[PDB]
Amino acid sequence: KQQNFCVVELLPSDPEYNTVASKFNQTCSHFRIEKIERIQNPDLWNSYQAKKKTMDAKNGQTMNEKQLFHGTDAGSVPHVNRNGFNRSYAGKNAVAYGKGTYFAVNANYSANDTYSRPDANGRKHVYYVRVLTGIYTHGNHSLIVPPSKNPQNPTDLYDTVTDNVHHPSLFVAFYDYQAYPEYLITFRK
Ligand SMILES: O=c1[nH]c(CS[C@H]2CC[C@H](O)CC2)nc2cc(OCC3CC3)cc(F)c12
Repeated sequence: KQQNFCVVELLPSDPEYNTVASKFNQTCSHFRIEKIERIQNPDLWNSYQAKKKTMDAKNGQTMNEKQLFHGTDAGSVPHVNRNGFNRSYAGKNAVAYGKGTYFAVNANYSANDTYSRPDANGRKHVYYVRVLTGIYTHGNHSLIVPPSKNPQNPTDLYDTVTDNVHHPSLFVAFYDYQAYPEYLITFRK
């Protein structure tokens, strides 16, 4: 309920560092990583996994989880560490595809100064998030919850909406506890 948390700094010699860095560096090799931190919020983690369980019973053969990037301002880090991507933080996200939290497949998307806004020290922030993309469709700005999969059973909704169903670039999650901010990357130009 209180959703307290811990910030563990990974040594660059830690395997975990090599993995997160490896993925980041697919599109952001010209940037300079200063630290990667793991975020441990047991309440949030339990909450996240609770949803993952009920989604893994519904979507049959679908791989519901993805690891996607999300940039934000220095001044949002404590709110996200504690609360995740709850409903108040979606008021500060684009509406082009709906009113939820936006997650990019590639780290260069998030590495934009609109999203990973450089701080007073010129340091930029991008989370490497676990997100339940599940079953998804094309999106639009007017949405506040995802569209109905079945018009004949419209209380069963899509999990997320994307820019492009067959070749996605970003994903929009609308529900609380549908993403876990596992890793935080800190870097400069
Ligand atoms: O990484 C992202 N972070 C974010 C959060 S921005 C953050 C900036 C400081 C503010 O206080 C909180 C909100 N939004 C995004 C949106 C995206 O798509 C928006 C266009 C398709 C319409 C793609 C992205 F990669 C991202």
